[PDB]
Amino acid sequence: FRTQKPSLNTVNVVGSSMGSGGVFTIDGKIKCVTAAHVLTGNSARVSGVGFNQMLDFDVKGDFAIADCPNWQGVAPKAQFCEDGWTGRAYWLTSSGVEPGVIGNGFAFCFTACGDAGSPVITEAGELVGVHTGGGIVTRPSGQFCNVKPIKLSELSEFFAGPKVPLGDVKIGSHIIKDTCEVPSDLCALLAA
Repeated sequence: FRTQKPSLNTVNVVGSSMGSGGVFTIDGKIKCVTAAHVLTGNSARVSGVGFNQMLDFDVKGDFAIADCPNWQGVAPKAQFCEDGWTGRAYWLTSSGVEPGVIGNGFAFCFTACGDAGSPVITEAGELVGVHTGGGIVTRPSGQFCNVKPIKLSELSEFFAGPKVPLGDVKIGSHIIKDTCEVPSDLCALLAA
């Protein structure tokens, strides 16, 4: 459940501890987002492809955002996702992009969520928050939702493809197996 390569806008973030982050163009400005607890006060060394620099961050709860105008790399356009948004989401971790879903008052990732500071973005490219603390997603307001197990039938709601028997596919403990029929794309993802 992880791409081979991290996205080009994924960064390492090192302050008082070890984290990662992401770079986006938000209201016309290039910003870096990460987890506030990894900073040395509000400062960290941020590094990625073609970039290595100290940044100072605006902190709200465990959410942190910095202007980074010297960033010359990939900085996809993003706005914060709409309040109440639910759907498929993506964790941008230092070792690759990992799928999951955001539902009402919870998140679920198919794998571990990366370092603290991993951006969580929606299927339309909007920023949900960053992974902190298996774990929590902290939104730009500093409020959070916990990563929780999910019923297999609920997870199905986020996937397409005709219903197929789940058959012998093994599913981890963070999926509550309450059905044995699932949309084909979810079956295929789980079996990969």
